[PDB]
Amino acid sequence: PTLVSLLEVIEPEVLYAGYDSSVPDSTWRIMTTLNMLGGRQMIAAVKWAKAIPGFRNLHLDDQMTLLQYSWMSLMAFALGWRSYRQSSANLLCFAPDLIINEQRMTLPDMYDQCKHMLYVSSELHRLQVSYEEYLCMKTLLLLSSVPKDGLKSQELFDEIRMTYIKELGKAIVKREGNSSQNWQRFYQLTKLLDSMHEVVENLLNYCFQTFLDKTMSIEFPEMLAEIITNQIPKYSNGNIKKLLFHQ
Amino acid sequence: ENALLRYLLDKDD
Ligand SMILES: C[C@H](NC(=O)C(F)(F)F)[C@H](Oc1ccc2c(cnn2-c2ccc(F)cc2)c1)c1ccccc1
Repeated sequence: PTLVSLLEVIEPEVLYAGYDSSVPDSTWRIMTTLNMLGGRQMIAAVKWAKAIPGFRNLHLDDQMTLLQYSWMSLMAFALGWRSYRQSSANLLCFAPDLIINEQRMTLPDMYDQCKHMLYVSSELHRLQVSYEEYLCMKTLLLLSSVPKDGLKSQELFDEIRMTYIKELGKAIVKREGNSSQNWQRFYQLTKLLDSMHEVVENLLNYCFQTFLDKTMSIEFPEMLAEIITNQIPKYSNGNIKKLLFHQ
Repeated sequence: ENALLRYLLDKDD
C-alpha cells in the first residue's frame, strides 16, 4: 500500500452543522454553530492524525504540540479543499447544511474572517491542486510549526516531515509535466504552504479576541476552548517556530 | 492542562 493511499483512506467524514434554516441568519448564530462544528472537526482531526504513518511514533507531548499549533491550519486547508471541490464560486462549504454564500458574507463582521478562508479555496482553484497533492500538503500542515526549542522527538519528526515532502514531490510528478514545470509546481505549492502561516495568523487574531471577550457571548466547545487556552500563552511567549520552505 | 486532547490521543479509537 502506497503512502499517499494511507493518507487518502483516513480522510475524515463530512460533518453536518445541525443548522436550522427555518430561523433567519445572523453572524452570532452562524459563528456559534461554526465553533460548535469546529470542535467536532478537531476531535475528528485527532483520530485522523493518529492514523498518519509515523505520527504515533513521536513522543505523546509532540503529538499534542503539533495538533495544538496546526489546528486552524488543518481546518482552513480542509475547508478550502471542500469549498474548491463543491462550488468553484465565492462559497465556503463548512457543512452541507451550512454554506457561507454571498448573502451570508454581507452579515456584519462575517467577511473579515471568511475572506482568509476564501483566499485558501481561491489559491487551490488558481493552482488546480490535485487530490494527492492536497493530501500531502495537509499532512505537511500538521508538521508546519514546532516549539522554539524543538520537539522531544525532533530527529524522528525531521525524518517524517522529509518523507511527506518527498510524497508531495511524487504527487506533483504525476501531473506528467517536464523537469522545469515540476520544479515550478513544487515552488508554487510550498509557497501556498508557507502562506498558510499568515492565513492562520489573521484567523487567530480575530478568533483569540472573540474567545477572550466574554461580553460578545460567542461560545466555543471544550475542544476549541482547550486549544485556544493552550495556544494564547505560547504566542505571547514567542514559543513557536514556523517552518518555511522559502525565505 | 489539555485534558481532552491528551484523552483523545491516549484512548483506543
Ligand atoms: C474557531 C473559529 N471561530 C472563529 O474564528 C470566531 F469567528 F468564532 F472567532 C471557526 O473555525 C472553523 C474553521 C473551520 C471549520 C469550522 C467548522 N467546521 N469547519 C470546517 C468545515 C469543513 C472542513 F473541511 C474543515 C473545517 C470552524 C470559524 C468560524 C467562522 C469563520 C471562520 C472560522
